[PDB]
Amino acid sequence: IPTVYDIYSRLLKDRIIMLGSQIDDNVANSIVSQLLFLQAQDSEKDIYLYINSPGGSVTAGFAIYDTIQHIKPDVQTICIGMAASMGSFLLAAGAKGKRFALPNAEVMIHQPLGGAQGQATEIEIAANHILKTREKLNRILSERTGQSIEKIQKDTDRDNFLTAEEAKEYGLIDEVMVP
Amino acid sequence: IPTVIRAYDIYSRLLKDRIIMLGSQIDDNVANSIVSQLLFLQAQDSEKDIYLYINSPGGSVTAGFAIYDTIQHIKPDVQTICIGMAASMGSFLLAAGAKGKRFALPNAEVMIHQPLGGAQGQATEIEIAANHILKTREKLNRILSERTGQSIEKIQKDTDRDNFLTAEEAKEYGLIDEVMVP
Amino acid sequence: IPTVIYDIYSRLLKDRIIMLGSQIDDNVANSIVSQLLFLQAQDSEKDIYLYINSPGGSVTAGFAIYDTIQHIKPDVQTICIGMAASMGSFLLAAGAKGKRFALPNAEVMIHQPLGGAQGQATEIEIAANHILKTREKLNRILSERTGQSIEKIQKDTDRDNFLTAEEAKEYGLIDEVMVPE
Amino acid sequence: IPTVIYDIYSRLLKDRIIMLGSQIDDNVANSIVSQLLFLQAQDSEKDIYLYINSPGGSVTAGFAIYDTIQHIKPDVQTICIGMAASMGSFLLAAGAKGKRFALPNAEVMIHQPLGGAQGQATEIEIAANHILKTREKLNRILSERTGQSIEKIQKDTDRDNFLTAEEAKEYGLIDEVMVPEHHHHHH
Amino acid sequence: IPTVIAYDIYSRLLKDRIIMLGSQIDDNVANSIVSQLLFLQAQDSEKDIYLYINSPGGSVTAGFAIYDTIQHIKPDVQTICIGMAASMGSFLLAAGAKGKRFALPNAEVMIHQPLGGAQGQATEIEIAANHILKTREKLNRILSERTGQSIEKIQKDTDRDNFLTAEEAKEYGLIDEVMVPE
Amino acid sequence: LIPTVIETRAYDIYSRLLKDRIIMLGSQIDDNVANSIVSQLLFLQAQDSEKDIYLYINSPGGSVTAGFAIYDTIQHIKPDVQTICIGMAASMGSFLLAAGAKGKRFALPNAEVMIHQPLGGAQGQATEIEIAANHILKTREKLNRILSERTGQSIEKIQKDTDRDNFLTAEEAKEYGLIDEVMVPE
Amino acid sequence: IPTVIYDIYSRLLKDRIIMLGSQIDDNVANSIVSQLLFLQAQDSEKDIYLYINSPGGSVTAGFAIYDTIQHIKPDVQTICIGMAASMGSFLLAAGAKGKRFALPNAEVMIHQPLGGAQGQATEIEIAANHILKTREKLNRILSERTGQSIEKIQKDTDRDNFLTAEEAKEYGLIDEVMVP
Amino acid sequence: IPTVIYDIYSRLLKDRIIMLGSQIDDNVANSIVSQLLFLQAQDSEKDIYLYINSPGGSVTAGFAIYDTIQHIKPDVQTICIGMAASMGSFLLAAGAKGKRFALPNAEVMIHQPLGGAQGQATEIEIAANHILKTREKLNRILSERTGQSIEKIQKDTDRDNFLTAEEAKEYGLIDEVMVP
Amino acid sequence: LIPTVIRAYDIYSRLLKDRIIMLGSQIDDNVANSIVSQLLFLQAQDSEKDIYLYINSPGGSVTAGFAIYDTIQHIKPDVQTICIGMAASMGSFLLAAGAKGKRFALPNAEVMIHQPLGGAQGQATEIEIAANHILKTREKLNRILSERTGQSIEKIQKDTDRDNFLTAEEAKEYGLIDEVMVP
Ligand SMILES: O=C1[C@H](Cc2cnc[nH]2)N2C(=O)CCN(C(=O)NCc3ccccc3)[C@H]2CN1Cc1cccc2ccccc12
Ligand SMILES: O=C1[C@H](Cc2cnc[nH]2)N2C(=O)CCN(C(=O)NCc3ccccc3)[C@H]2CN1Cc1cccc2ccccc12
Ligand SMILES: O=C1[C@H](Cc2cnc[nH]2)N2C(=O)CCN(C(=O)NCc3ccccc3)[C@H]2CN1Cc1cccc2ccccc12
Ligand SMILES: O=C1[C@H](Cc2cnc[nH]2)N2C(=O)CCN(C(=O)NCc3ccccc3)[C@H]2CN1Cc1cccc2ccccc12
Ligand SMILES: O=C1[C@H](Cc2cnc[nH]2)N2C(=O)CCN(C(=O)NCc3ccccc3)[C@H]2CN1Cc1cccc2ccccc12
Ligand SMILES: O=C1[C@H](Cc2cnc[nH]2)N2C(=O)CCN(C(=O)NCc3ccccc3)[C@H]2CN1Cc1cccc2ccccc12
Ligand SMILES: O=C1[C@H](Cc2cnc[nH]2)N2C(=O)CCN(C(=O)NCc3ccccc3)[C@H]2CN1Cc1cccc2ccccc12
Ligand SMILES: O=C1[C@H](Cc2cnc[nH]2)N2C(=O)CCN(C(=O)NCc3ccccc3)[C@H]2CN1Cc1cccc2ccccc12
Ligand SMILES: O=C1[C@H](Cc2cnc[nH]2)N2C(=O)CCN(C(=O)NCc3ccccc3)[C@H]2CN1Cc1cccc2ccccc12
Ligand SMILES: O=C1[C@H](Cc2cnc[nH]2)N2C(=O)CCN(C(=O)NCc3ccccc3)[C@H]2CN1Cc1cccc2ccccc12
Ligand SMILES: [Mg+2]
Ligand SMILES: [Mg+2]
Ligand SMILES: [Mg+2]
Ligand SMILES: [Mg+2]
Ligand SMILES: [Mg+2]
Ligand SMILES: [Mg+2]
Ligand SMILES: [Mg+2]
Ligand SMILES: [Mg+2]
Ligand SMILES: [Mg+2]
Repeated sequence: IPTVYDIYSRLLKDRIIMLGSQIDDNVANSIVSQLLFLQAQDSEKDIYLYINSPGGSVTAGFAIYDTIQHIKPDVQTICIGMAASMGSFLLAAGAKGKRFALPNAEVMIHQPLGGAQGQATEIEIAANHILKTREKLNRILSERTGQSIEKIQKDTDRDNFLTAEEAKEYGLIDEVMVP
Repeated sequence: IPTVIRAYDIYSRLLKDRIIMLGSQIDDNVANSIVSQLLFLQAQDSEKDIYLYINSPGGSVTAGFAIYDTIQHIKPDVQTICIGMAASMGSFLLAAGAKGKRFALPNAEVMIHQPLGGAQGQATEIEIAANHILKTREKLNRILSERTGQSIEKIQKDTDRDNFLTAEEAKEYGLIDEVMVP
Repeated sequence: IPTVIYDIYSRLLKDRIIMLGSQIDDNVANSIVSQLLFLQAQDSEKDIYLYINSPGGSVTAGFAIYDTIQHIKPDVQTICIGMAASMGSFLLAAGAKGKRFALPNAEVMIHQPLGGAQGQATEIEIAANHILKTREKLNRILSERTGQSIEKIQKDTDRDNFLTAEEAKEYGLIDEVMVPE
Repeated sequence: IPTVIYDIYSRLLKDRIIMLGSQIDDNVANSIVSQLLFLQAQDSEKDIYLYINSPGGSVTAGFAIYDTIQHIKPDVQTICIGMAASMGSFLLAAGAKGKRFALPNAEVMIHQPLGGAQGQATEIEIAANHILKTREKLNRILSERTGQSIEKIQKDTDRDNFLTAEEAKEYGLIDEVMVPEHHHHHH
Repeated sequence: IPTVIAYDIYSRLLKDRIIMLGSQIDDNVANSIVSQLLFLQAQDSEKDIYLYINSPGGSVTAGFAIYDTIQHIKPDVQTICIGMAASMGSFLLAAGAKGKRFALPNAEVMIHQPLGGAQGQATEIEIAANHILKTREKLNRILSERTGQSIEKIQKDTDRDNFLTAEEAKEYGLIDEVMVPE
Repeated sequence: LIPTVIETRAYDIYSRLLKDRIIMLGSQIDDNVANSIVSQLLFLQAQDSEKDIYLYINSPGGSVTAGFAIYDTIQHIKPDVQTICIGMAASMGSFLLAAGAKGKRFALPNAEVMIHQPLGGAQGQATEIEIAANHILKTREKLNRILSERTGQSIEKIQKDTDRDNFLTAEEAKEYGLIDEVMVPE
Repeated sequence: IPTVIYDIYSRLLKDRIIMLGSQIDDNVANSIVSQLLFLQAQDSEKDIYLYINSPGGSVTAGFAIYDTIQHIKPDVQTICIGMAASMGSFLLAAGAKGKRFALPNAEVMIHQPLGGAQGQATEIEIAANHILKTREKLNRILSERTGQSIEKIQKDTDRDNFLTAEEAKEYGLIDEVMVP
Repeated sequence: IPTVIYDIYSRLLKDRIIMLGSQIDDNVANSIVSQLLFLQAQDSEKDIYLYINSPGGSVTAGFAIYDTIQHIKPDVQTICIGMAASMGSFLLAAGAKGKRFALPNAEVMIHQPLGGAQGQATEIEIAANHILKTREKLNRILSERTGQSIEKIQKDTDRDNFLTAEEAKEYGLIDEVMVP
Repeated sequence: LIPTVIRAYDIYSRLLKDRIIMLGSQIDDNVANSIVSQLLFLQAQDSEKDIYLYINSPGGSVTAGFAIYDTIQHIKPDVQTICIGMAASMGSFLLAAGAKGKRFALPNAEVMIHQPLGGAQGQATEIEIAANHILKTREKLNRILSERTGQSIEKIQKDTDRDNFLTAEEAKEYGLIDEVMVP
């Protein structure tokens, strides 16, 4: 982590947040904290969320998602390298018209992953829970992309890799960012 | 394992007298052995009673149903006798014995509960696994109802959590017919 | 991790925001208790804001936080973001009356305490009596805090019970779903 | 394994009964192939009985059994007891026409083949092509054996598909569900 | 394991109606001993059986499998403690035919309350606690019947590890006689 | 994990509390923890020999000797040491709770206090086992005598009540004499 | 890491030098992307120097760096020192035209992408198709950057292909061997 | 184990020779107890010969063997070959009076019992009392078998006490050193 | 997590400013090196003022302990020793090494003395050398302990054959300390 401020701290000064890892609670807590801080500094100026992430925890993803929608500033999203799973969800959650990917960036969508062990009743509860979570994700993706819930369901049944151009056509981003 | 003398290990000697020992966790190996023994004993004599000793914590449901189905299939009555413990699929098999010939010894423990399992992967895979174990439970409960004379509704309630029964309670419940007195 | 002009968490603490963003253990509880006591000393009148994104954890560590909240003079707002499960949802419900919040897609889960015991029968008995008393304590406070009967709380926490933000509001675990500003 | 004055499995083999009661690997396949060939040599006309309680296993091992069954003259009856999954359900369906059975509470599961591949892109490609060809081969034979279309088999095996004995019969994986008087010779 | 002519040494002792419980009690051991007891009854319903006990104890349900089989069969089962009988081992020592429970002079007898475990939800812990407490009550009641001591005294005396000499075990009522040299 | 505070100097939160004479015993008691707490007690006495010190206890207990390092330092120094149980005080933790200045031992309402007999181990020769047994028995006699003095309960009662794990509510800890007061909200 | 009064790496960044001296993963990509952004913001006209001593690593992480290089205004010079293998050599070739360098004894290796897949046939199919497409993408860009045909790139990357600095130049992966 | 036309050990048992050639655990004790009772049943008058090459082991398992020796009618000769340590040397001393032997270079070691305890103070107390009572029992019987005082045995077993065969004879652990 | 006092010191450094050294761990070479360095520094600051060595230690390395012992004896200032919690083995040896009249324990502190521990593997000759070494070391420890306590070497040898736990009061009567420090 080079110094100038460490490099990430320096970027944050210019309202740039870097989501560059698996999404877990720690990452979500930091990005939530950064979003709230930037709102407090200036409630009008755009924020820039860089996304290079293979995804991760859905609830941690939703911590970031809800904070983005809560605050006043537009949050631009820029996919660089890869946005997969909850990462592609957050990519699609950026301000309308301000969701971007660079030309060689990859976007992947798939259904949520999980686990359950124990009694039949416990398995049932866990199964109902991840199914409801999927419905929730699909509903929001539908609203964000313009695709039907039915299409999202079908298209996320297995790993679905998209180019930046394909992500744009899908409605996950608004624009491929040109040199 | 002791030998008796015609030289038999003790278990083989009991089998000569139509006694089968289910004395471990139920897995596919155990089921294959017990199924083989049942089919052998039917061939040896299609009419004479078979005696199935049960000291088991249960195990695989499918392995258990291998034994269950073979018992119901063959012509001989299969007596069941709980000694020590019959839990889960073990208690299911105890209840599967010929009507009137299901026993426990006085200090034997019988435990009933819902089936256990696991699933990891995609939501759709979790769904399939969940639906499978729920159907499995419905299947078990339906047969338990038929074998005990209890309603399915009561079986469901009574198996929600671990439910330990004395021999005498197992009799009242309809899991066995009699407590075998000295 | 990032720094401003303060690490980001310390910067939020300057504005009376405490982040409960992990499993609750004694270390987390000690930290949050300390922050709560400091904030009271700095300003006994201004509200405090407790962010909760937690799968829960130690009950006694949870009660450390709970008792400090109730002890101090300032109102402690609770805001569920991401997930509040188990002792996490308990603390969510323990916020100042009228100032318990969840964001729209936040998840709230309630269930019964988990534990373990091994040894002699008498030791198992002691352990069982303990966790049962702990559950009664938890359920009574939840009853008081939500307006639900103890009997309903008992039934509703028998197994894992997942609630949406709106359901958590209807239940009385929170007062309001926080809508976009 | 108890003894009868023969270990129990050997005693059953005497009556032309083969027990497939485990995961299918090369050892299991070598054993069953040898038993089939032996039984044919003893008597080329009498039926053989293949018991199946198996979660499946190796596809190549399974095809060793499959091909030996179809090679020998005797009919090989199949009976599912407990569970027949994956390659196990394939072998269940490979029994002599009219002589494939399941007991009432037996479980039958069908799904697509599982595998792995690591290394260079071209190596991954080769592995992918190989398992995809293997699936086509399995599906074609299942189609012939069940009377279901390849298209239906493909759709039905995309994920784990659990069938009851009765469902397996209507699917054509088996021919019949084996269903179960007073006397005074009980003792 | 040496051979005699062809018997392994233990099988030779079984020929003379001697069963060796010389290990921790688990389901496998219980199944073996049960099988031996039933075989010996079938061989001769009237001649005494000798159960050698050198055991630190083990599974209570496994122990009860042995216990109930002893009480069920017609022949008297003598018990002889050699080395150590602890826990379920001492329970089975006490379960021998009245007047035919023995220990050799330097044999050790230890009684204590049952051990176990529980994890999971409070309700699950409660179920496990009620179960082991009921098991202890069952053990204590039978020990009371077998020793002539009150249930309350058994409870106190098994609260922690309680080591007895052979003579002390006789005075307690766990055995009838200390077997002195020939 | 540990946030910083800045006033008109920069402090980690724990250092800031120490500035106001608050010491945190918030972990298992071992030699390192005891060393830190002893050092803090000495320092605070030196800073002011008359002003109260506040010892927060959220601890499952731990080393008896390490506990006695803290105990003896509390008794040695001139300032009253208030004890405040928050979360849990168990074993040596509850011993130190009971060790606070008379009238200034507290617990918050849902704090858990647990008392039991000391734990230990010994392996090797019979005579080595004997030495270890005599040691832990003497140690228990020492603990119980002090507990008796601190609570007003008889040694006989303490012996009985610590035979196995004994979970007390804050209110029960007060009636037992382990604390003086259940701390009500400010 | 020595200090200058800056740690050494921070000191080099002050003079618009970025050090890629490890395996390429997401964390490394994130750092280099950030440095590239920062240096653009400091001065959009002055050249940036990217040192490459890397065995390669994540293709997606490498494309984060690749795309950021092509996005920003400043020319990014690339200098291979020690080794540039796999995605490392890809990024070496991605430097500003006329400003891709290697020192005389630096090693350059090109090969096809590596990966893995396990599970159902259809999952293996998806993984296979993905890495094959990734290889097409890599090869197409290499073709554009080197001036070699896609067909030649495919052949030459079928197995590990070690090049000297001089060989890398005549291949078109670099423009010049930096001579003492 | 070679075969004779019997495994070698079974052949020796035919001539009333029992091999205690390992650590003493419950399995070993059960086997030896069984052999002793069998040999008594075969002939209640003829001597038995117990070979001892053992580092000792479980005290209770040792007492299983000990009590069986004293119980049966036949004299049980003991012959230490190689090493008899701890419970091994206790059993050596337990042979029929006048018929306890060691070969010249055999090693005899006596020491106090080993054990362990963990948990609550009162549990440690119970375990301590137990092992102390066991040592009193061992020492009382050793005293009876050797003619040495309980006080002397206590002192001599405080730590590992290695004896030659000749020293074992003067100690009273054996009667005779068996000469070629 | 060591707290800071503010001129910003961690708590241990703050105590060192008042000439208090804290030995609160197993004695190894690192611990000895630090304590030796502290003793030297304090002597350099002021060669006349007392130093205070707090001891809560289960002991450890004999040679490390002797690095501390020798440095205490070498420097001009009196080094007081105060046993808090536990002083075992080499820890109790260092407690006894304090300036005469200035060795203390708090009332519930525990002092344990025993013989040194060690190990040896290899050839008979190597075992012999190791044995002779540890036996010499014990003679050295016992002789110094005799000088420090006023007890005979013969008594020290007997009393250290096995773990010997002393109360603070007993440690005083034994001569390991001068005084039990009363509140
Ligand atoms: O789309 C934009 C635009 C594009 C722009 C215009 N002029 C320079 N860059 N933008 C702004 O309009 C203001 C903030 N900003 C700065 O660079 N600000 C300067 C700066 C200062 C200190 C450190 C870093 C950057 C950028 C951030 N992003 C999003 C962005 C985020 C993360 C990584 C990226 C990689 C490649 C392209 C975009 C990226
Ligand atoms: O409910 C509130 C309200 C909401 C508000 C009103 N005006 C701005 N925000 N609130 C206050 O009323 C004062 C303190 N504060 C600041 O933002 N203060 C400004 C600030 C300064 C410096 C750093 C960060 C924030 C917030 C904290 N929270 C709780 C809270 C915690 C953590 C993460 C959250 C994410 C989303 C919503 C809420 C969050
Ligand atoms: O379906 C059949 C038929 C019909 C039949 C007769 N009794 C039950 N089912 N069959 C024959 O017609 C000849 C061979 N045979 C014998 O039982 N032969 C007698 C015998 C002798 C010695 C040992 C075992 C069995 C059986 C074998 N099988 C297949 C089979 C295999 C394995 C386990 C099974 C469990 C349950 C039902 C069938 C099973
Ligand atoms: O009982 C008390 C009393 C109670 C009081 C009276 N007015 C405010 N609080 N007390 C003092 O009388 C002086 C020191 N102090 C401060 O708060 N001082 C102010 C301060 C300044 C800077 C940081 C923290 C605290 C408190 C500490 N404690 C003990 C204590 C310790 C740890 C955590 C606790 C959590 C809940 C209750 C008590 C706690
Ligand atoms: O190709 C042949 C030929 C031709 C043949 C095929 N079916 C019957 N005959 N052959 C002989 O001409 C003599 C030996 N033999 C017997 O079966 N002999 C009878 C016999 C007796 C006893 C035990 C086993 C087999 C066979 C062995 N093989 C090779 C072979 C090996 C292993 C498994 C096989 C499975 C399927 C086909 C071939 C197999
Ligand atoms: O309930 C019965 C009845 C009734 C009976 C007669 N004597 C004891 N019980 N029964 C028969 O009617 C014929 C077969 N049989 C023999 O003992 N047969 C004799 C024999 C011969 C050779 C070896 C063993 C047993 C018994 C088996 N069982 C079931 C049984 C199984 C396993 C362990 C048990 C332990 C305790 C009680 C029952 C047990
Ligand atoms: O015996 C003494 C005496 C006793 C005294 C006098 N006034 C207060 N205490 N003493 C001095 O005479 C000068 C140095 N000093 C300070 O405390 N100085 C003040 C101070 C300043 C800064 C930080 C801490 C303490 C103390 C150190 N020790 C030794 C000592 C060491 C370690 C831990 C101990 C725990 C309990 C008792 C003693 C301890
Ligand atoms: O002291 C004796 C004497 C000595 C004797 C006299 N003639 C031969 N040997 N003795 C008997 O008086 C009868 C039994 N016996 C046989 O050798 N019997 C013959 C035999 C037959 C088959 C296998 C082994 C031995 C021996 C056993 N022992 C004890 C003994 C035990 C174990 C190992 C020993 C090693 C060395 C010396 C003694 C040993
Ligand atoms: O108490 C008895 C009684 C009385 C008796 C006779 N001699 C010694 N004790 N008993 C019989 O009345 C018939 C069966 N039997 C034989 O020895 N039978 C002879 C025999 C033949 C073949 C092999 C072994 C033993 C003995 C078994 N036991 C129990 C017993 C079990 C195990 C190990 C023991 C060790 C020491 C004492 C007793 C032991
Ligand atoms: O032999 C010497 C001599 C003699 C001396 C020792 N004590 C007083 N005088 N010496 C000097 O003549 C100049 C440097 N110095 C200081 O102490 N200087 C003062 C000082 C200032 C600040 C910090 C530490 C020491 C010492 C260092 N050494 C070597 C030495 C090294 C390391 C640890 C030792 C431990 C014990 C003895 C010697 C040690
Ligand atoms: Mg916004
Ligand atoms: Mg039947
Ligand atoms: Mg409040
Ligand atoms: Mg055929
Ligand atoms: Mg009987
Ligand atoms: Mg005080
Ligand atoms: Mg550029
Ligand atoms: Mg004798
Ligand atoms: Mg000095």
